[PDB]
Amino acid sequence: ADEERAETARLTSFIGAIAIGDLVKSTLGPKGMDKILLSSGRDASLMVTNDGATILKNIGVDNPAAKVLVDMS
Amino acid sequence: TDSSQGIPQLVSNISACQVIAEAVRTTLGPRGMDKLIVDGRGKATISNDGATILKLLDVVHPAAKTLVDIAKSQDAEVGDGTTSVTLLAAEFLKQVKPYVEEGLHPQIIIRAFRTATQLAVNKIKEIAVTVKKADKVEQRKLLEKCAMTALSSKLISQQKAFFAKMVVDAVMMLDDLLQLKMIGIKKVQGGALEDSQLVAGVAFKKTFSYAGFEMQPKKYHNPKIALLNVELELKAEKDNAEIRVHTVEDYQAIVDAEWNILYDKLEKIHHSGAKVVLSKLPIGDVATQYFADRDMFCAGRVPEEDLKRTMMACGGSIQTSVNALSADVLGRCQVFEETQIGGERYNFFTGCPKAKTCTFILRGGAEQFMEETERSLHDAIMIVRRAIKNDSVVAGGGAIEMELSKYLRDYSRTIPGKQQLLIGAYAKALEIIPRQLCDNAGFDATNILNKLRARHAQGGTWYGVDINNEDIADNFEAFVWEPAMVRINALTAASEAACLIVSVDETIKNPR
Amino acid sequence: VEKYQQLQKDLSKSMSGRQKLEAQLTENNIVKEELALLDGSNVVFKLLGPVLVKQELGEARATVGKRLDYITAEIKRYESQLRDLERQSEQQRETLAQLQQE
Amino acid sequence: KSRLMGLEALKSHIMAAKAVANTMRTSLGPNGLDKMMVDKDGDVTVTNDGATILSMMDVDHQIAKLMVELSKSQDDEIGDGTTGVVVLAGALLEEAEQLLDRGIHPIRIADGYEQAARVAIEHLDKISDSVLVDIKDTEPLIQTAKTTLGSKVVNSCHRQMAEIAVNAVLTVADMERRDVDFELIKVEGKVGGRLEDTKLIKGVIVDKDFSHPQMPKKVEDAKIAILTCPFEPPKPKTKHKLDVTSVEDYKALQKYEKEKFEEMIQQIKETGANLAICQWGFDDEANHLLLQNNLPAVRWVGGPEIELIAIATGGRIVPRFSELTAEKLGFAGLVQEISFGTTKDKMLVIEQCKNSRAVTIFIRGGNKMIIEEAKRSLHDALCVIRNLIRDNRVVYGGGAAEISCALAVSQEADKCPTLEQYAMRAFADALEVIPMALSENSGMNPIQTMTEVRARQVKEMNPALGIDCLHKGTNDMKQQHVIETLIGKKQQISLATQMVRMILKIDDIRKPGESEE
Amino acid sequence: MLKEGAKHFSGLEEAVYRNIQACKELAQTTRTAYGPNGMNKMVINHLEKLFVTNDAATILRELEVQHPAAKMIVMASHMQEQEVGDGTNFVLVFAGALLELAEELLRIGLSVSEVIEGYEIACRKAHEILPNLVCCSAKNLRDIDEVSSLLRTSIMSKQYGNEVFLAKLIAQACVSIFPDSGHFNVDNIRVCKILGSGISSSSVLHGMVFKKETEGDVTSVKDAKIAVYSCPFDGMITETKGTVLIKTAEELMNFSKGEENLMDAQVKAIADTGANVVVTGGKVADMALHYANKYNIMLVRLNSKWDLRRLCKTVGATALPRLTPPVLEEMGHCDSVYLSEVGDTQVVVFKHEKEDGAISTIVLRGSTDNLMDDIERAVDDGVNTFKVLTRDKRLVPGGGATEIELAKQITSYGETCPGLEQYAIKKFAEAFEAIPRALAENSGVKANEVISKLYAVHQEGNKNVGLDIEAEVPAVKDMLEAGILDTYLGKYWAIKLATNAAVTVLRVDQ
Amino acid sequence: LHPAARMLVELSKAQDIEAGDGTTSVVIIAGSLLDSCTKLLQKGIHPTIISESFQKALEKGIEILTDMSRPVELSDRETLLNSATTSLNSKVVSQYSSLLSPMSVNAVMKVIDPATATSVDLRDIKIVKKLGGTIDDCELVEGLVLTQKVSNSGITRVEKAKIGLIQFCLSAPKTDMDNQIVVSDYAQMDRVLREERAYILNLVKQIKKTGCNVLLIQKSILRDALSDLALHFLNKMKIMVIKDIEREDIEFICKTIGTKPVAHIDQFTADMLGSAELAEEVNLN
Repeated sequence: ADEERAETARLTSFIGAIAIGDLVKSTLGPKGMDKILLSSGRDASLMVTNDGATILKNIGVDNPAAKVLVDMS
Repeated sequence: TDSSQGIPQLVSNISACQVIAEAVRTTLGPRGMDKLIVDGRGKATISNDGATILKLLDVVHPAAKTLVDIAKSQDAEVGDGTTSVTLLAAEFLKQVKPYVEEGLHPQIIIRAFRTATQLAVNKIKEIAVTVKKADKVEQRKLLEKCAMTALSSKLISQQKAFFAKMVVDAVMMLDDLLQLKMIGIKKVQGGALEDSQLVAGVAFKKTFSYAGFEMQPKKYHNPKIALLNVELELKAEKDNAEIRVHTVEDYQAIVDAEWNILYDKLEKIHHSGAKVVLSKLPIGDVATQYFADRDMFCAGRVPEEDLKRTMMACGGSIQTSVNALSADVLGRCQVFEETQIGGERYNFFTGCPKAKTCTFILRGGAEQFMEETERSLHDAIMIVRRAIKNDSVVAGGGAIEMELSKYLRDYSRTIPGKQQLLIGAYAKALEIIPRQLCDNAGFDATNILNKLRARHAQGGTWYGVDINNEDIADNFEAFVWEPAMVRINALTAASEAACLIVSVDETIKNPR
Repeated sequence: VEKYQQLQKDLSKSMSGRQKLEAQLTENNIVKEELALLDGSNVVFKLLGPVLVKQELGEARATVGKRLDYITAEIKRYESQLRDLERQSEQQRETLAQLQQE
Repeated sequence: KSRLMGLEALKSHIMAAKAVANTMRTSLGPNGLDKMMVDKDGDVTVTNDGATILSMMDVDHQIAKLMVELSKSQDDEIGDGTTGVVVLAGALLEEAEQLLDRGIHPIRIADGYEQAARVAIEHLDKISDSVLVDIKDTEPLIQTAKTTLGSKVVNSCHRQMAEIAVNAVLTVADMERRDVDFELIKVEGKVGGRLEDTKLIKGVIVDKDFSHPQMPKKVEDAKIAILTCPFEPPKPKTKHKLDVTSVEDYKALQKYEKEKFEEMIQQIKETGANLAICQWGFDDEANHLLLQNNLPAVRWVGGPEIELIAIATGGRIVPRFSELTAEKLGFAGLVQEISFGTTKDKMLVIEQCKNSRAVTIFIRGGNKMIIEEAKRSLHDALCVIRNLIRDNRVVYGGGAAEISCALAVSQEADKCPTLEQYAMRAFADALEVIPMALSENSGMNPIQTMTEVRARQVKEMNPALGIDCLHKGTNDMKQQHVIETLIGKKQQISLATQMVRMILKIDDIRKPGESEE
Repeated sequence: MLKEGAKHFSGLEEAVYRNIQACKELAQTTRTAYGPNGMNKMVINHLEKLFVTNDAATILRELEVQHPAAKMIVMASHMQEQEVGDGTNFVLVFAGALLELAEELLRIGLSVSEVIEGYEIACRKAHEILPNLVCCSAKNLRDIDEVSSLLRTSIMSKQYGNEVFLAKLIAQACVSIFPDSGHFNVDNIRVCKILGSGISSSSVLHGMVFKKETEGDVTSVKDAKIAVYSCPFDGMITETKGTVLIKTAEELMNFSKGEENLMDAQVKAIADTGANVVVTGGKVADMALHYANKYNIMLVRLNSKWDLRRLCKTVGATALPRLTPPVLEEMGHCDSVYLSEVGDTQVVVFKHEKEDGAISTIVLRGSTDNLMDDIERAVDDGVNTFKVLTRDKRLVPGGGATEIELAKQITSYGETCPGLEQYAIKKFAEAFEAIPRALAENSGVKANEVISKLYAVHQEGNKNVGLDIEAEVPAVKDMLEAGILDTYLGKYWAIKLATNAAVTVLRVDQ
Repeated sequence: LHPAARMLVELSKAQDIEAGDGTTSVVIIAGSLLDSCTKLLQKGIHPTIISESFQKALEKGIEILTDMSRPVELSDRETLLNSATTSLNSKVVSQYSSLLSPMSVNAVMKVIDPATATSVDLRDIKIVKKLGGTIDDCELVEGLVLTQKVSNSGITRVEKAKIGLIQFCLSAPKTDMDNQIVVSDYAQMDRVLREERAYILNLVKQIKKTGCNVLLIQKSILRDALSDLALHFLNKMKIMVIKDIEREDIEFICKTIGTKPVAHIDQFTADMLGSAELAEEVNLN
C-alpha cells in the first residue's frame, strides 16, 4: 500500500541488517562475545547467547533484509 | 433561532454562488480538471455534469441550494443548461453584488430582471429557425447534421458523419424522450466503428456460456422471455447434503432428490412458456445442465437495466420468483437471436411485441473513438431527439449572446442608472458561457467574443465561437444547432434563479 | 406441542428416582450408625433380591457405605440429565407455544 | 468541502505519478530492480510491472487509482509493457504541469499529445517487423520467453516453458483463427514438482482420485466422463455416516458398494469414458472397493471442476445417474493419468483436443514463490503472443523506439506549430525517458547512454538495434533481441496520454467533502 | 444584581437600550415584510426546510429571544391574525418604530407614564379619525371584484407580484359562498395545494379537496356515511409459530387465509356499520380494499392527521384504529363526496355546501409547495383579511395611505396638546413613515421624498407608497383610488394592539 | 527485573544451594571485580582478555588460598562436630545449631559413608517438623516419619513392612461420584450396583495379595479417589494405609527408602514396595 523507495529504505534495510549482522558477529566466534537474550514477552526473560537464531526469536525484529536474512541464516 | 440580514448575508449569498458556478464551468465542455468523487462508502464520482456531483455537494447556502433545484430544474427538463444556468444566475449574482453596494439593493433588482429575460425570450424565439421533413432536410438531415454536429467535437473518425444517420432512426423510432435511456448506445466488443448497429428492440451486451451453451438456442423467431431478478444453481438448491449410509442407495438418494428442485424451479418457468430465461444473476453448475437439457435458452448475468429495458422493448416483466411462473411476467420478441460480436455473446431481442426501447450497437470494440462517439452520440440524442421535439432551432457559441448583449446595452441608453447596468450586465452575463469553450477550444474568448460582438454588430446573424471546428463563425451556419425553447428555459431558469436571491439578504435558519 | 412435553416429561421422570435416593442415603447413614453400633449383636442382614442372604457385619458397612456412596453418586446422574431434559423443553417452548397458538 | 483550483489540484495530482512511476524507473526491465511489497498483515513480497505492485500496493489518489485502472487493459492483452506507461504517462504527466507551468492549456497539451502518439504510431508502425509466422514466431517467442523466463523466476530461460508458452496459445490461437483469449490459455503452477517440471496443458489437469493406487491405477480411453452423477454411489464431499445397526448389515454394505460400483461401472461405461469425474465425494473405503473392482474413480471433486471441464470440453455433465449420455460425459482429447511431481500423487491429466474452451498450461515449483515468479513469466509471455498472433507485428523495444518514436514526434513539432509543436515536444521526450530510465536503473549514465542511439538515430533510423536492455556491453535491440509486439508498444502507446486525457476530464475538481472518501 | 439576587433579564440598559433593540431587529425585519414589497426572507424549518416568506409568524414561531421584548409582542400580531389576515406584518413594526422614539425620549429623559399615555391618548385619536378615514365599504361579498380589490392588499401587504389573480381566484374561490354575516368558514374553505400544473392553473374546488388518492370505487352514496379511522386495517394475521412461519405446517395456511375475510368482515362491517366511505389514517388493506371494492366503499389508502383532522373536524368524524369490525361514529356530513383530478391527481372530494355548511376548498395547482406556500401565506390572509365578518367593512385606504393622513392630523393635535404629553402624542403620528420609509427602500427612494410629498399630498386617504415607481418619485399611488383598500377593522387592531405593548413592554424593567 | 541485577538474585541463590553460606558474601565478591572492570575498560581491556585472565587467576588464587585452609578430619564426627561447631560458633547461628549439631553431623555421619565424607548431599536427609514439640523434641529419625495415617480396620503397627504404592484408583473409576452408577431408575441402579462393589474389593484384595504391609496412597487428587469403605475393606486387609501423600514424598520414599511407584496390581513389586522394619505412627512430643 505504501511505496518505500530506494535510498531511505536502503538505509533502513541496511541499518537494521547492519544492526542485525553485529550482535550476531559480536557473539559469533569462540571468543565471540555473548549477547544477553531478552524476552519482552516474559518480563525481560533472558539468556545470553552466542546464537543469532536465538536473537531473532527473543527480540522480534522487522527489517525486510532481516526477514530475508532471518530465513537465510 | 438563527439568521442574518444585511449585505454581508447578501454577499454571503454570492459567496457560494460564484464558487459552485466555477464547478460546472466547463464540466460539460470537453475539458477541465476533473475530481473523481469517492464517497465515504468508497463511491467514485467523475460525473461530467456538475449536477450529479452537485447531488453530492451539500449547500450550506439555501441561496446556492436553490440553484441546486434550478440547475436541476434546468437539468431535469433538459439535461443541459444545468452547467449553463449555474454559470448565469451566479454571473448575475456576480454582476449586481457591487450594484447592490452601489445602491441597486432595492427591489428594482428583481423589478428589472423580468423584462430583461422578457426582452430576450421573444427576441430569442424569433431568431431560431424551424425545419420540416422536406424543408432543409429529410427531417433526417436535420438529425443527421444534429447527430453529425454532436459527433463533431470529439473528432474520432469521419464515420461520425455516418454514425450520424445511424442513431437518427431509433431516435425516430422512440423519440418519446429527449433522453436516451430507452435507446442507449451499447459499446460492442468486436467489429469496427464503420460497422455499427441499431437494435429495433433491446439486446444484451454479454450472456455467458454453460454446459451445452452453443446448443442452447441462440435463435428464436419469438421467445418467451423470463426476466429473472433471481438465479438458479446448486447453491440455490443444495447440491450438498450428507446422509447416514447403510445401503449405498443412501448415497444415491440425497444426490437425486436435491437435483430435482433446481429443475423444478426452471421447468415451472420452462413449462410457463419461457424459451428465453433471463437471470440477471449467474446460473450455477447443476441448474444450467437443466437449461442445457431443457434445450430452452437461459441467460445468467444479463444487465438488469437491459433486463428492465427489455420489459420496455419486450413488454416483459421481471420475475422475482423462479417457481411456477407465467407468460405475462414473461416477455416477448418476434426475434430472439443471440450471437457473439467479438468476444461478447450478444443477445438480440427484437421483433418485440412493443417498443419502449431500441438500442444502439457501437462496434470497433475500441476504448478510444467509441467512448467519445458515445459521449458525442448522447448529445446527438440531446439534440436530434429535441431537434425532433423543437424544429425551431438556434445556435450556440455566442451565435446569439452578442446580438442579445448588444440588443440589451442597445436599450441601456434609455434606462440609464442602476437597472441600466441590468440592461448592460444582464447583457454582459451571456458571453462567459462561450468564454468557457474558447478555453475548451483553446482560444482567447475576448477577441473571439470581441469581433463576434462587432460581428454580431457589423455582423448579426449567427457569428460566434465554434469549439467543434475550434473556430468562430455563424454557428447556425456552422450548424451549431439546438432548439430555441431550451434557450428560453435556461433563460427563464437563469433570470429567475438570481432575482429571487438578490431579493434576499434576509435568510432565517432554525434547528427548530 | 408434544415435542416440548417429553423433555419436560423425562425431566421430572428421571428427577423422581433421584430424590428418594437421599432418604435411602439418609437411612444409609442411619444404618451406618447401627453398623458401627452392631458388632453383629443380632444377626446382620443385607437384603438385595428376592433372596435374603446370610450377611456378616464387616461386609455390611462397606456395602451400605457403597450403598450410601452409590446412591450419593446418583444425585449427579440426573442432575446432569436435569438440565438436559429441562433445556430441550425451553428451547422448543417459544416455538411450540407460538406453534400451539398459530 | 474544500476545493483545489485546477492547476493546484493538478499540482496536487502531479504529486502522485512521480513516486509511483519512479518505482518503475529503477524497476524497468531486468536492469530495473523489481518491486517489493510488505503487508500490514505481515507479508514481505516481491512485485512486478505496474499491475502486480500497484494492485498489491494500494492507491490513495485518483491518479494512483487510475493507475491500476489504466493499467489493467495493458497487462490483460499484451502482458508486456505494463510498467512502461507508468513511467511514460507519469513523464507526460510531468510534461503537462510543465506546459501549464509554461502557461499552456491543460486542454491544449492533452490535445496535440493524442495525434503525437500517431506520429509515434506511424513511427512505431514502421519499426521492425509487422510480421511473424508459426515457425518464425516460435523463435521470437523463444526470444520473448528468453527474456520472459530469464528475467523473472530464474534468469535462465528454460526452453520448456519457452515452448510451452508458444504452443498452447497457438492451440487457442489456431483454434480461434489467429485470435486467442488470455482467459482460455491459463497458467497453472502446482508446487512439489519443479520449475523444471513445466507442462504444456491444452486441457484440464487434476489429481487422479485414488482411494487406493494398487487397486489398478489406470487411465482409460482418451476421453473423460464428467459427472454430477455417481460413477460409484455418490456423496457431496461431506461426512456420510457409515454405521450398521446390526452385525448383518455390515455384510451387505460393501456388496451394495460394489453392486452400484459395477452398475455405475456399467452405466457410466455404457455412457462412455470409464474414467468418470464424479462431482461427489465418497468414502475412501468404497471408492477403492470400486478401484478394487476396476477403473480408478474420481471423487471429492470440486463443484466448479466438473462444469469447468464440462464447458472446456464443450460437453455437458450428467446431472442424474439415471440420465446417461456421452455428451453429459466430458470430452478428453486425451485422459492421461500423470504422476504429479516425484513428491506426491499421480494426477489425471485431461488434455482436450476434442474441444478446449479452456487451456490451462501447467508448471510446478520447488517453492510457491518461484512457481508464481514463473507464472508471472508465463502469463504475460502468453499475453504478448495472444495479441501477437492476432497481429503478428513486433518492434524492437527497450528505448530504441523510444529514442526513435520521439524522433518523428519532436521533429513533427516544428512541422505542427502553435500549441501542437509543444504537445509534440513535451510529448515525445517522455519516450526517451525510459531508455534514460532503463539506463538509469542500469549502472548506466542515461543521458550519455541515450546520446548513443541518438547518434545512431542520426546515423541510422528506427534501429532494430538499440541500447542494451540486458545491460550487455553491446547495444542493439537485435543483439539484445529486445523486440515487443508492435501491437503492445502501440497498445502501450494508447495508454499514456489517455491518462493525462483522463485527469482533465471535466471542470469539477470540487469535492462535497467527499473526494477519495 | 449588585447582589447575587432575584431574577431579571431586562432593566437598566436592557429596558432602555437592549429591549428597544430587542424591540427593534425583528420589526426591522418586518418593515418590507409588510405592505407592497419585493422583499423576500428565506427561512428553514425545524425540518431544515428552505423557504421564503415575508410573513412574520412563520418566521416568528422559530425565533427565540432571551428578552420578552421581542418575545411577548408577537402574540399581538397573532392576536391580530387571530382576528384577521395581514396587517399583521404591519402590527409589530408599527410598535417597534414608535417605540424607539421613546428611548430617544429616554435620552431626552421622559417618564414612562409620560411617554406611555400620549400614544394611548392618541391611540384613541387614531381610532377617532380612523372612521373619518373610511373611504368606502364592502358591498357584495358575492362579487369577485368587490372582494378582489381588497384581497390584493394583504397579498400586497405580503407580496407585490402575484396579488391580482389571487385576489381574483380567492373571490373566485367564492368567499361569496358564505354570508360572512357572522357566518364564515375557513374549515369549509381550505387551501389544498396540488403539487402540479401552475398556480395560475391553481383552481378552487368547492367541496373538500383531498389530494389524497381516492381509493378504489367511489362513494357508496354522495351523502357519505364516513368512517374516518386512524388505523382501520392493521392486518388481521399474527404469524408467530414454531418458526413464526411453520412448524406444524398446516397451522400456517389457516391465518393468511383466515386474515383476509376478517378484513372482509371489517370491510363488510364497513358496509355493515354503514359507511359510504371508509377512511384510513393507517394503511389500506388490499383484500379489504378489494372487499371495499366489492362493497364499493370509497376509501383513502392513507390519511394525514391533517386529513383525519378536517375529516374528524367537518364530517363529525372520529379517526380510530380498528382491529374490529368497524362502528360508525364518524357517520356523515357532506352530501356530495367525489373524486376530482386537479393537477391530474385523484382528489377525494367532499361537498355539502349549504352557504352555511358550504365547502369551498381552494385547490392549489403548482409545481412547488414552497411556491404554493408563501402564496398560501398571503392566501391565508386574504380570505381572513376578507374575513372581517362585517359584510360592510367600511373600506379604508389600503397600502398605508391612512398613515400620513393622521401623521398630519394627530401630530397637529400632538402640537396642540401641551407638556411632555406632546411628544408622546407627537411621536405617535410620527410612527407612520416607518413603512413609508421601509417600502420606500424596496421601492428605491428615500422617505423624505416619500414623506414630504406624503405630507405634501396632505389629506388624501389615497396617495401613498409601497413597492412601486409610483412609490419612488411621486410619493403617490392610489392606495385607495386604484382598488387597493382596507377593512376599517384590522386598522383599529393593527393600530391598537401594537400601541398597547409598546406602552406596556417598556414599563417592565424585569 | 534488571538482568545483571537478575544475575545477582541468580548469583547468591546458587550460593544458597552451593553452600547456604557466603551467599551475602558472593554478592560482596562480584562487584569488587566489577569495580576493577571499568578501570580496565577505561583502560579498554577486552572482555575476552578481561575474562580469561580472571577465572584462570581464580585457579591461581584458590591454590594459594587452598593451603591457607587447614584439612580437618571428615571421618571424625567430633572433628566434624568441632570444626562445624567451631564454624557454627565462628558463624551466625549457634543457638539451636550447636544444640542441633549432634543431630546435624550425625544424620550426616549416617549419610556419611566415607572417611572423606564426600560432599554429603542432603537428599536422604529429610527435614521434618512438628507444631510445638520442643527443641529436645527435635530429633534425627532413622526411618521416615510420615504425615498422619489411614486405618479404618487398618494395621497401626506393621513391621518388616512391605510398603505399597498405589498410583491406581481402588474405588473403581469415579462415574457420578467415586464409583460406577448408571440410573434413571432404581432397576437400573440395583442391577449394576453388583458390578462396582465386588471388584473394588478384589482390587483391594490383590494389593494385600501383592504383599503390601504399608500402602502409600498419594493424594486423592494424585489419585482418582479411594472409597474409604472399600478402603475400610482394604483397612480390613491390615495393610498400613498412608493415603493422600505428596508425590514428592512418594518420590522421596521412592528415592530414599525405596518404595517405588505402583500404578497397577501387577506393578506391585518388591522394588516398588519399600520395606519398613517398623512402621508405626507416634502421637507424642
